[PDB]
Amino acid sequence: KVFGRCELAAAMKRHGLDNYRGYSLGNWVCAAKFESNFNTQATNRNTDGSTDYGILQINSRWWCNDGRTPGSRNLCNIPCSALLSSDITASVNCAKKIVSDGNGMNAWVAWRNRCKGTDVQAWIRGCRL
Repeated sequence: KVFGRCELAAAMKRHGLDNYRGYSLGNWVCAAKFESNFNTQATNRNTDGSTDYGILQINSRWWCNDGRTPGSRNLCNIPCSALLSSDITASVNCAKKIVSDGNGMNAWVAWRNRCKGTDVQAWIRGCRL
């Protein structure tokens, strides 16, 4: 599914990512925007042979199992294909462990390079309240 901006902010809020580990909702929406363009089905291979999956481009190296990534830790105890669902529950549950692993949202290099430092609340503008 390709999420609308406000629609994904809604889902993310309801699934508890707003202020999760100190990161406001605009931060999570901005990172989904530049990781996946709000598309749950987005998959992108990395140069180390692991692949990134879904709305927040969660890596098969540490977090989810895809079978084709030697060394895979699968710390979210999940198949990577489950991160591609219409319902973002699993991607958010896994994201909560990644933001907590020590480097915050710097784990998302798209968030670190684009979003971090910027006006991220622009990403929840006009959205219902």
